[PDB]
Amino acid sequence: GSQLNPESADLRALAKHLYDSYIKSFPLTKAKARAILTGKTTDKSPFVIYDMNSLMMGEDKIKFKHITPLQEQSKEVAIRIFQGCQFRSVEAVQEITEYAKSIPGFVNLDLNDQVTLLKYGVHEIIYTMLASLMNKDGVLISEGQGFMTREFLKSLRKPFGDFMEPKFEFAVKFNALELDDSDLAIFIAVIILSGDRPGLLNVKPIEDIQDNLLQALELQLKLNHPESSQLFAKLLQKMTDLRQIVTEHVQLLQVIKKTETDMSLHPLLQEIYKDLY
Amino acid sequence: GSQLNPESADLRALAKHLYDSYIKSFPLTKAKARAILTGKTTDKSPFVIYDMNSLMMGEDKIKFKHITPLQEQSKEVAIRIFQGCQFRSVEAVQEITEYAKSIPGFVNLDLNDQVTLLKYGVHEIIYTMLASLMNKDGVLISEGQGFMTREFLKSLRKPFGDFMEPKFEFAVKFNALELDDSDLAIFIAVIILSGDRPGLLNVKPIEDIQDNLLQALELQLKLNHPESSQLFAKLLQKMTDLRQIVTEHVQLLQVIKKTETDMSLHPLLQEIYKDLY
Ligand SMILES: COc1ccc2c(-n3c(=O)n(Cc4cccc([C@@]5(C)OC(=O)NC5=O)c4)c4ccccc43)noc2c1
Ligand SMILES: COc1ccc2c(-n3c(=O)n(Cc4cccc([C@@]5(C)OC(=O)NC5=O)c4)c4ccccc43)noc2c1
Repeated sequence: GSQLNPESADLRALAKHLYDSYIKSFPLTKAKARAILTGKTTDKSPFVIYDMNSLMMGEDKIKFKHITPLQEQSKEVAIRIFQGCQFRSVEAVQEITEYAKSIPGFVNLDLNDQVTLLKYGVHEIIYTMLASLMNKDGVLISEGQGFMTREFLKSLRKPFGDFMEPKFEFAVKFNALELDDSDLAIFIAVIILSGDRPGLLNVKPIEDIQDNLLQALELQLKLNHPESSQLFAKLLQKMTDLRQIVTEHVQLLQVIKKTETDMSLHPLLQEIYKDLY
Repeated sequence: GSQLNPESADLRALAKHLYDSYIKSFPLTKAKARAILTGKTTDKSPFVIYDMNSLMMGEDKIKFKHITPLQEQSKEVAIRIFQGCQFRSVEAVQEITEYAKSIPGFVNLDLNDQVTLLKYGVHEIIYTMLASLMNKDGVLISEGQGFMTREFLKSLRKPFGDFMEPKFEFAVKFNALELDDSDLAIFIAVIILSGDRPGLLNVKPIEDIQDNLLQALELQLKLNHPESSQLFAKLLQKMTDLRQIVTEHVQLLQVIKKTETDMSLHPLLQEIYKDLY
C-alpha cells in the first residue's frame, strides 16, 4: 500500500500478477473472443455451424476437437456434441489448475485442500469463462475457429436440445456486467479460494487468501468501472447463478446415462473423461 | 456514523428507516432470541423439548402455537410439528409482506412484479430469520417460550427425519458472521429486491432499488463491523446457501404430498410453491 490512494500497491501487483497468469493460461481471452463476436475479426470470419450440413463441412474443413469420437462412439450428432463439451471441460481443468498454482498462497495450502478447491471450483470457472465465447445468438467453437448457433444447439434431440440453454441465459446476464479479462482474472481466483467447499481441512489460510483477492477485485472494479455503481456486489451475486448451472448440469447427467443406452465410449476414454464431466 | 458526504448521509437514513420497520414488523428479533438462548435465566427461560415424553409434558404446561383450541392439530407428532412450521411460515409471509411495503420504491413497482418478488423472496427470508432463533443444539419455538432440540427434530418419522437439518447447517455458518438486527434489516430488503427473479416484467426499476440497498448494506457493515474485513462479500455469497434450502424444502414437500394424502397445504404457500423454478 505505497501511495496512490493509499492501499493501491500490493493489491495492484496482485491484480496485474493474476492478469498476466490468466493471459498465459487461457490463450482465447474475452478481448479476442468479443472481436470475433462483434465483427471486428479482421475479415478472418469463423466457420458457422447452423445445421447438420454446415456441421458436416466444418468437421472435414476446420477439423474440430469433437470429430475424434467417430471411431469409438455412435454417429448420433447430439451425443457427439455433448461428449465434445465434456472433453473440452476436462481439457480446461489443466488450464485452470496451472492458473490456480500462480495465485499467491495457493501452492502453500494443504495438498488435499488444493485438490478439493480445484474439484469444486473448475465447473464454476468453466461456465464463467464460457460466457466470454457466447452472445445471444451462439458460441465460439474450438479456439474461435468456428461459431455454433444457439438455434442449432436447441434443434438437438429431446434431452440434448436444452443442455446449452441455461449457460446461454446466464451468459446474456453475466455479459451485461461488461467485465474484461483483467476483472475476470481476479473473479476466477476468488471462485477457487472458496472456504465453504466440503472436506476442507484448513479453512483459515483459504479465507485469508480470498479476502486479499476480494480487496484486489473491489479495487480493480472501482478503478476500471467508476460509473458501474455496485458492480462488485452484482458480480458476487452471480456466484448464485454459477452454482445453479452446476447443480442443473448434475441433474442432466442423471436424466441421461440412466436413459442413454448409446454407451460412454472406449473404457480408457470413459476413465479419462469422468467426474470433471 | 456518516462523517460528511451527502451520499453516506442518505444511506444512513435508509439503514435507519429499514431497521425501524424491521422492529415494527418482526416481533421476535435476533437480540431477544440471543437473550433467551444465552444469559438471563429468569422469566425469559424457555421450556425444553428433547424427546417424545418432554413434548407431551410441554403441551399440558405451556400453551404453544401448535395446540390451539378445537380440532386443528393432526393427532401424530411428526406431522403436527411440520404443520405448525407450515402455519408459522404463513404468519411470516404476512410479516415479510408488511416489511416489503416499507422498502422505499417497492409499492411503486408493477403489481405483478410485487407478487413475484414476494413469491421467491419469502422462503429465503424465513430461513435467514430462522437462523436468529437457532444454535447448533436446537431452535426457539412458540415466540421464544419453548426450545426444541436439533436431536429431537432429527429423530422424527422417516419423511420428516432430515427436514430441519439443511436449516440448522445453514444457521451454524450464517450465525458465525455475527450479524445483528440492524444488518439483517438491510440484507432481507436486498433479498426481496432481486432483479434476477423468473417472470419479472420490469427488471430495471427493481435493480435500481437493489443497487441503493446494496450501497446502504455495504456502508452499514463497514461501520458496524470495522474489524470484519470482507463481511459484505461473505454475506452476499450466503444467498447461494439460502437457495439450496428452498430447493430441498420444495423437493421434501413433493414427497409429503404423495406419501401423506391427508395432509393439507395452505393455499398461500401452494401459490408460493407453484411455478417455483
Ligand atoms: C477459455 O476458458 C474456457 C472456455 C470455454 C470452455 C468450455 N466449453 C466450451 O467451449 N463449450 C462450448 C462448445 C460448444 C460446442 C462444442 C464445443 C467444443 C468442445 O467442440 C467443438 O467442436 N469445439 C469446442 O470447443 C464447445 C462448452 C459447452 C459446455 C461446457 C463447457 C464448454 N470448456 O472449457 C472451457 C474453458
Ligand atoms: C421472520 O421470523 C421468522 C422466524 C422463524 C420462522 C419460521 N419457522 C420457525 O419458527 N420454525 C421453527 C419451529 C420448529 C418447531 C415448531 C415450530 C412452531 C411453528 O411449532 C411449534 O410447536 N412451535 C412453533 O413455534 C417452529 C420453522 C421451522 C421450519 C420452517 C419455518 C420455521 N417460519 O417463519 C418464520 C419467520
